[PDB]
Amino acid sequence: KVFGRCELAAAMKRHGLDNYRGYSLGNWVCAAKFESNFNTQATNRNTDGSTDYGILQINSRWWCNDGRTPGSRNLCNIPCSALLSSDITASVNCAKKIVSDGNGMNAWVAWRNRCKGTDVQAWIRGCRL
Repeated sequence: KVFGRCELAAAMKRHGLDNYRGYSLGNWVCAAKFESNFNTQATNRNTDGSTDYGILQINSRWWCNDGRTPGSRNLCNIPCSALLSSDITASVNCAKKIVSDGNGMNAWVAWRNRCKGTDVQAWIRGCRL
């Protein structure tokens, strides 16, 4: 499923991401836009044997089990396939653990390269939240 910008914003706000760990909603919407372009089915295979899954491109090496990643840990305790559903609940809850893992939102490279330090409030424009 592909979310509309405000549709995703609402969903994220609903799952408690607005200001979570001090990160405004805009930050999360911006991260999702550049990590997967709002597509829940998005997947990107990495050259290290791991794969990023879902709307927030969560990595299989440490956060979810996809059964084909060497020396992988399953800290979020879920199959990576759950991160590819139309329901972002799984991704949000796992994301909540990642952002608290000691690097802030720097854990998401796309957020770091395209959202960090910008006016992320624009990503919430036109939204009736």
